[PDB]
Order: sequence, then structure tokens, then C-alpha cells
Amino acid sequence: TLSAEDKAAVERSKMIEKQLQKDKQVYRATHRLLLLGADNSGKSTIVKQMRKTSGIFETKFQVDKVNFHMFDVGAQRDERRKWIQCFNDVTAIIFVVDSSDYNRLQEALNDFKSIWNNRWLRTISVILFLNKQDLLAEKVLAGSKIEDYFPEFARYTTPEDATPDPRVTRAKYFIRDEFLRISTASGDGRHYCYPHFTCSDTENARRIFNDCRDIIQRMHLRQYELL
Amino acid sequence: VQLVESGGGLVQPGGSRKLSCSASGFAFSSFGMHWVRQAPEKGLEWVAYISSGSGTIYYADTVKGRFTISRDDPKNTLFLQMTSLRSEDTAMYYCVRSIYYYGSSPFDFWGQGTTLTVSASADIVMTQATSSVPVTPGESVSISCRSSKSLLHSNGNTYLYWFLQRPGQSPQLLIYRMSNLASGVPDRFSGSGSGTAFTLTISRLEAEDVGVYYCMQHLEYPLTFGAGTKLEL
Amino acid sequence: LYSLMSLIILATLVGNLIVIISISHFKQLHTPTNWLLHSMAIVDFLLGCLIMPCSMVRTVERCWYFGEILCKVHTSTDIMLSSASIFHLAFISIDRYCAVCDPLRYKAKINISTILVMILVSWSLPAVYAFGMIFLELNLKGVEELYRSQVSDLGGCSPFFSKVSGVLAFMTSFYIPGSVMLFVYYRIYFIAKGQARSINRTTKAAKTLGIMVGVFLVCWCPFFLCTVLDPFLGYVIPPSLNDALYWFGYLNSALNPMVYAFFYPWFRRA
Amino acid sequence: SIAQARKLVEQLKMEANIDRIKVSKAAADLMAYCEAHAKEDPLLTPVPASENPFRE
Amino acid sequence: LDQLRQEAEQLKNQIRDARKACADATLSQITNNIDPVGRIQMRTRRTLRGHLAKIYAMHWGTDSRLLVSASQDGKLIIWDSYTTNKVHAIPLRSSWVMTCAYAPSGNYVACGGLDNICSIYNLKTREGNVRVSRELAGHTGYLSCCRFLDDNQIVTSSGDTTCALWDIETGQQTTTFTGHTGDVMSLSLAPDTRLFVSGACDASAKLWDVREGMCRQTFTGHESDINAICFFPNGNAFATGSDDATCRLFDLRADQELMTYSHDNIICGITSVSFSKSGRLLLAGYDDFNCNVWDALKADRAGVLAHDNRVSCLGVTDDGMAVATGSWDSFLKIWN
Ligand SMILES: NCCc1ccc(-c2cccc(F)c2)cc1
Repeated sequence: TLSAEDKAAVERSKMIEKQLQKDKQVYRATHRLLLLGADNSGKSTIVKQMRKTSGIFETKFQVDKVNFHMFDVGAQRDERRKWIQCFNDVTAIIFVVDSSDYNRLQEALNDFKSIWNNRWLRTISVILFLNKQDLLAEKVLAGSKIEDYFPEFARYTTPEDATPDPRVTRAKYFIRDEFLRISTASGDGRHYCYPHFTCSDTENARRIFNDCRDIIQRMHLRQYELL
Repeated sequence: VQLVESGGGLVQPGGSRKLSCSASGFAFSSFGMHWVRQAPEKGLEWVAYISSGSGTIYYADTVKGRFTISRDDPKNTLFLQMTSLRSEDTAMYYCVRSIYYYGSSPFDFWGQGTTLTVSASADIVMTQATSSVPVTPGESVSISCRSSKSLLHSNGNTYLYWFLQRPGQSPQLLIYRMSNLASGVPDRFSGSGSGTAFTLTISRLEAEDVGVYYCMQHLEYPLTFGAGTKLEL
Repeated sequence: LYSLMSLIILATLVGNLIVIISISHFKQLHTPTNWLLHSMAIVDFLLGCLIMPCSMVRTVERCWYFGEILCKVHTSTDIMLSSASIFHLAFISIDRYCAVCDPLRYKAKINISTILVMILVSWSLPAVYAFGMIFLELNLKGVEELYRSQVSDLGGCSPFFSKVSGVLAFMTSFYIPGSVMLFVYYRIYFIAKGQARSINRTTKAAKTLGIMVGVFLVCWCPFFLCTVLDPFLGYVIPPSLNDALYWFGYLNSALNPMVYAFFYPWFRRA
Repeated sequence: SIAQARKLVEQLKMEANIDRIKVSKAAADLMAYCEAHAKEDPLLTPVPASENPFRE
Repeated sequence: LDQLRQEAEQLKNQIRDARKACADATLSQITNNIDPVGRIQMRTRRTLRGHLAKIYAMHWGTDSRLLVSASQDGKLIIWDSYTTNKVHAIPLRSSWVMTCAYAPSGNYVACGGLDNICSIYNLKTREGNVRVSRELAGHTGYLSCCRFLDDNQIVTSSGDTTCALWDIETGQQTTTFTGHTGDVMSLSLAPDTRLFVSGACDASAKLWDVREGMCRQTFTGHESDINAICFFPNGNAFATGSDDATCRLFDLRADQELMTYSHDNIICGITSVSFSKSGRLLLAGYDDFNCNVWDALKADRAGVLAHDNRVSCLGVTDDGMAVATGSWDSFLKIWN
């Protein structure tokens, strides 16, 4: 830099670097979340409750002076094995399942199995939402049986540690145990699952906050050989 | 893109006066700013300079302790503070933009200027060989410039500019770095040189080419202008 | 006796140098915690290089062969550069209290502009307090006649403290940095235990938080415990028991890198 | 779904009738092009550290 | 239904036999006489810092001095590769960007990603700021590549299995290139800007005609997805990199498979490929933190360019002076 114009260029570069430093300081204090689900699931109305062929959406919410960013994947076709690599650094993944059909639940189970066992999604924990519980409650007593769909429903009983009409709880915990046996079939203690019983609610943000705090605490404990 | 200066008037000797340059129409917070003075019957002269982020300021050796520059980015306004006005500060002042990065064109836009009347060494000198030439509307024209030091740098740039102000208007920019043409100027001008001897050529000629042509250097501070070369038709 | 001292000096010099070069050559490890760990390594290297050879030479004999100004300078440098290690250790246990007891705000509070303040406060305060008490007559201006006969009569001179200075040294260089290192790690022990039972039944902290405490409580405690008692006692202590207690403090600086940088997988494989 | 089959067979017919050459000729052409422009490749043959702008 | 399938199978068999007729000798037999170029050392000369998240794409300039890079945080930075100065810094509307391009005349830049939009930015304005001039909408899947033809024409590759040709002045498609099976990943223009190649996840590559807009040729031979495609300087060949740790060379006039660049100690897939100025050296980036250099005429490995994380993009200057490589650790290195 032996000329005046070069000095002015270097000063401009330095100001750009100062702006970049401000941007980095703003960026380092935010948490990114990825939301997945199906068409029948209420993942569309969950966003509205928390609050042109676009390919992605974004929703912002704040709890206890913490910033969260949730990304909903929009107009993309059936298979996702290519663009899933871009999300291998988010805090957690939210999964929404409509447990009021008794027919497409096998498809949801297959989708959950595919997501949980992905190679690029290792070390990311999933928050499992079970939506539309009132529909299940209104449909179980009508008698829409589950033994035909799942032959093992006959040899199942309510677990002792369950903390809840007993048959409604039997159905709920049967679905929950299917999801958790899929989750516990693997994992090696590097990512976890946090199921919930969500209805049409207002405390979903608090549940997400608590689950994220627990996940980060476990990660930090594992880092320092304390766990 | 337009700049307006305000102030001026008649000042008693030894007084003070503050000049203001107001910019509106561009990203004023990214341009350097200069003040350039034109004597009533002489060539142009440089006064001061403030960078984009206010991190660097230069002053002319003629006036260093009496003038003060300041900028206010939120209001998009430039200021000049003058104290103890001598009898030489009786000229017109201009407000000039400047941006510096790889490939930019500094000194591209000039303001309108305001008049100010006062009652009664180690730098490079640039000399214009001829003061006036007669030409014909349709023939070729050539204007030469001279320098006391080699303007060519180690990197490869030769810092020479041509302005060619018209008789009654503010100066504009024709050529920057001795070879590159400006944006909106007709492509019948050209420039060439070797480091100490420079020439400006015009192929055709039209009634709008009448004016005075100037020669400025940008190798190091202070910035020294030329004398001028009027063309009469 | 000399061989073990030379071995300790060599181990300190190699460990601090290797940590300093490793935590600097790699752009991978440019995290603020690593910078704070690098500063402590530099402090330990400085302590090993300068003070330890002269102290070993003085301890091999029974008198010290240099001038009366160098004694002053050496003891003030020893105090200033030995308090910095304890301050740095007390600062390494505060960021881990934010990684586990406040995990959602860890990256927004441990910046690069906070580690700088920590390193400043760690460097400035010990030097100012150890240079403004040794030189400016506050070192021993409670008993001047007894001090000369006890130490300066015929032998290498060492810290001499009065009944008031010995308490301030204890409360400034061993208590405040010590009463905060234990409380934090005792809160963390009740968190890594609850969080580990739910993973197994819907352990490792005992074998990790135990060493980091019992290595610090074995080197400095036997020294600083006897140091404060002598002014309140009748000075009935041989100048041999209070001669090897310096080597415990030296051993702490020798074993600091082996506990804070050679125990985690993110550095062994990188 | 006959439209897809018709389109596929039409595209196959279009791509079936194209002139083709011998592999040895193509290899010779590639070799000739590589040999002809061997003196203008700074990566292939290093340039002395006076003509390049990325020195030091 | 069963009649069209039989005709298609017969046509495919006839095409395969016809191609096999002109197989003749192999490239390795002809080229084995030439002595190898040897062993190559390149030293890193500059390192460019300032990106927050990982780097996805970059593109050189025709002036051989400036370049543009894109990052996951949603930032575009234009560098000065000589003095390492920063000329511009542009913030994006959407942070999930997968590609970027730099105009041949140096007047515009383009980028796009998971928002199904391609954006055009004007670098030369009377005001001293860079602003967006045109948004091109109409695709269904995500954008994966884009290249400039001139100041008014651009070709885009999307994840909805189709390519397209756009008119920037009006913003409406003028041609659509259908025929692939999976989503398309990359494209490469020709020096004369009359043809271009394309690769998709169905393990097939096609040759297109810009003027009249239908597929001219089809190549097969890979076993898995297609990640990056280059195109020979001569204009009669191209190279491909896939997920099965293999590189392929195909000819246009002959329409067969040429020499193969693979080694038994590489398991991960290729992310980017690029040629040298004379076409003698082919160099590709891998997932194992490295970047290998191959002898394009003998399938010999000679040289390694050893980054911290996965290498995502490459680039060779027009005059062959330097090579720039990006990676997922957010550092750009200029080699020589
Ligand atoms: N170098 C080992 C010998 C030694 C160590 C530490 C202290 C000491 C004692 C109280 C306060 C303080 F800051 C420092 C005195 C002597």
C-alpha cells in the first residue's frame, strides 16, 4: 500500500470488516430449528398458533429473551435426500404426526424411521409432537379398531410408570411406545427423542425452550467428560 | 445525484464564516469528500479532504490552522469552518465526490459552488505548455500537459485526470488514470502518455467542446492542478 | 534432590511450550476458551523459565550468592507470577459454570472481548500487588529487629511476613480464588449426576471433578496453611520444612497442562 | 400413458441416427490439442517468480 | 403397451451395438508412449477470511483478478485476489443459497437456492450501492446451478427435473429442457455458447441445443448421483464427478466412454471438477478434506492440495495463473 488510493481501499475494507464483526456478534446468539411433517398433520396451524410457489418459509418467536428461527420447507417434491445436508447444524428437528387416522400411521412411522437413521442427521435430536388428541379421544370410544392394523395390540397393557378412560390412554401410549421403540432401536446415546401430547395449546414454545435447554446442557456435559 | 452548497456573501477581514454542502440522491455515507477552490481569474486549487469513515483528514499547506471540515452522515451534510479570513480567500468553492476501490472513477461529480468575497516545495508542479489554441469545427485537436515527476507507479497505474470545464458550468470528468474514458462522455476523446509527457486528442469537433481543459495529478498529497488551455471558435 | 528438580523444570518447560505452540499453530482451535488456556500456559512457562533455576540453586545451598536488590526483585517476581496461575485456574472454572448452568446463553456471554478482560485482570493485579508491597517497605514493617536476626543475619533471604501481611496474603491469593473454585464444582457434581440417571434408567463426574480438585488442594494447601500460622506462632519452625513447600507450588504449575489440556479428546487427536 | 411411450420412442428414433467416428481419431485429436498448447499453461510448467502476480 | 416397450428395447440394443462397433482401440494403449508429466507442488499464496458459515459456491472473473463467493449465512462477498481487499459485501434475502455466477462483462452477479428464485444484482450504478434488478420466478424445485450467456440471457438448473432459458429483460422463460428423470445438479456451457451439458441424479448426462431446445445426445455409465460436470477446453469432450468415488471422460463425436480416473483408496464422492488451460491436468475435490490432481491423459494421480472441512467448490483462472478452492470451514485459499 504505497499509494493514497490503495490506502482508501484498505480503509474501505476495514470498515467492511467492522460491519462483518457486528454481523457475527448478532449471528452467534440465535438457535435454528427445522420443522417437518405431513399434509394431514397440524404443522401448518402450529405456526399460526405460535405467531407464488415459494420454496421455503421462516418464522420467528422469542421466549425468555432468546431468539429462535424455525424453517418450514415449502414447495418441494416427494423425496428429500439431497437438500437435507444443508440442515446438519441446527439445534433440533420438530416432527408432527396426526394420530387420528389409523391408516396412514404406517407411512408416518416409515418417515420417522427414515429421518432418524439418516447419515447426515446424526447428532441432531428430534422433538416428537403428537397432534389432534381430541379427535383420537372422540374416535376411540366409537369402536375403528387397532388390532386389525397392528396384531400386537392384543398383548399390550398400560405401563406402570404412565401418569395420565383407561382405553384412551391405552391407545395413546401404544402409539407413543411404537414411536419410542423406533427411536430406541438405535442412537448410541448421541441424539434423543422428546415426545409430547399436543392438542389443537399455548405452551408449545415453552416445551421447545425446555427441550433445547436440556439438549444443549447434555451436549456440553458430554464435551467436558462429565457424562 | 446532485449536491447543493450554501453560504457565501461578504465578510469583513479577520471574520469567520461556515460553509455547508448538502448531498441528496446517493449513498452519501460511502463517498469521500473534497473542497476545491477556483480563483476569479486563475486555475483550480485544492483545499481539504475527509474520508468515508472520518478516519483520515488532509489539509493544504496554504491553509492548515484556520480551516476545519466536518461531516454529518445522519443528516447527509458536509461542513467547512473558516476563521480569520485573509485577503486571498476571495474565490468560489466546490464540493466534490470521490469513491476508492479497484476500478472506480473518483472526482466524477462536481457541485454548483458558492461565491465568497473578502474586502481589502516538496510537491509536484504541473505545467500546461500552451494557454490557447485556434481550432476548426471538424478537424483534429491536441492538448499537451507536463509534469515535474514521473506519475507512473510500481503497481502499474499512471494517475492523470482531464476535466475540461465549459464556460459557465461546473467542471466535469473526461479521462481518469490517463487512459480510461468516463461514463456519459462521447467516445471521440482519447488520452496517452509516457509518464512525464501527456496529450489529449479529439478526433471530430462540435460546438459543445468549447471551454478550458485542466490537468491534475493524484500520486500524492497535496493535489496540484494545471493552468488551463482555452479553445476559441 | 537436584535431579528431580531438573526433571520438574524440564517437564514444565516442554509441556507449556507444546501447549503454547499447539493452541496457536492451528486455526481450528481459535476459540476464546483456548486463548484463556494459552495465556495460563504462557504464565506457567514464564514461571518455569525464570524463577525455578534460581530457586533450585538457592535451595541446593544454604545461602544465596547475589546482591540485595536481586533478592527483592526475585521474590516480588515469584509472588506476582505465582499468583497468576491461581487466578487463571479460578477463571477456567467460571466459564464451565456457564456451559452447564446456562447452556442457552453460553455463546452470547463468553465472547472474545470478555476473555481479554479476564487475561488483563489476571496479569495486572498480581504484579501491582506483589511489587507495591515488597519494595515499598510493607513487606516486613511490623518487626524489623527480629526479621534480620531470623533471616538476613547469615543466609539466603525468603519472604518474611508480619501478623497482618500474612493474613492479607492468605485472604487474597488462596482464599478468594479457592472459595470460588470449590463452590462451582460442587454445584456441577449435583447436575452431572441427575442428568446421568435418566439416560440409563428412564458416575463419570466423580472421576473427573475429583482430580481437578485434589490436585489443587494437595499442592497449595500445605503451604499456605503453614505460611499464615508462623506470624501468629512463635516462629518455631525449622527452615527446612518451610523449604520444600515451594516445590509443591512448582509441581502444581508442572501438572496444570497435564490436567487442563491433555485430558480431552478434542486436543489429543488434533 | 401412451403419450410418454410415444415421446420416448420418438426421442430414441431421433438420437439413433447420428454420424459417429472412430475412437482412435478422437484420442489423436485430444493428444494433438494437448501437445499444441503446452507452452501456455502456467500450472503445467512453473513460471519464474518475476512474471506472476501471486508472489510471496 | 407391450409394443412400445419392445420397440424401445430394440432401439436401445441397436444404439448400443452401433456404438460398440466403433470402439476400436483404447485411449490407454495410444497414450502409454507419452512420458508422465511427473509430480506437482502448489503452495498456498493467499487466504481469504470473513465468511461466517460454510461456503457453497464461487466463481472467477474474466479480468482474472476478482471473484465472488457465497455462504450459508446469506452473504455475497467480492474479493480482490491480489491485495486480499474486500470490494463489496451484499446481504441476501434468503440464507439457503446453493450457487453463484459472475457475468462475463463484470456488470452483474447472480445467485439462488432453496427459495426457487434466481436473483440478478447490478454492480454498476450511479449511486454507490448494489441493488437487485430482476427476480426470475417459475421453477418448482430448488436452484442448483446457473451460468451467464450474455448481459441478457441466463440458463438455470433446478431440482424439479427441468432446465430453462430466461430473458432477463422481460423475466419470462423462452425455452424449457425436459427429459431427465431425477433432479438436475449441474451444467456447463460451451466456449461458443451454442451447446451445454447437464447432469442429474439418474446417473445420466445429456447434451442440449440452445437454439432449438431439445436433447441431442445421452450418455450413461455412472452408478450413482451426478454431482459436478466440466467441459473440455476444445469443446468436444467433458468430464463428470459422481458419488461413487469415480470420474468419467466422455466424447461427443464418438459417443463412448473414455479413460476412467479412480483409485481404490478413495471411498467418498466428488463435489467439484475443473480442467487446466491446456487440458493436460484434471483436478477434482473430494469429501476427505483433500483435492486431488489427475493426469487427464493417463489416469495417474500426481499432486494433493491439503483444508479442515469438506471441500465444496473449485475454480481455475482464464489465463491459468491460479486455482481457488472453497470449503466448509469458511476459508478460501488461492494456490499456485
Ligand atoms: N515460588 C514458591 C514460593 C512462594 C509461593 C507463593 C508465595 C505467596 C504467598 C502468599 C501470597 C502470594 F501472593 C504468594 C510465597 C512464596
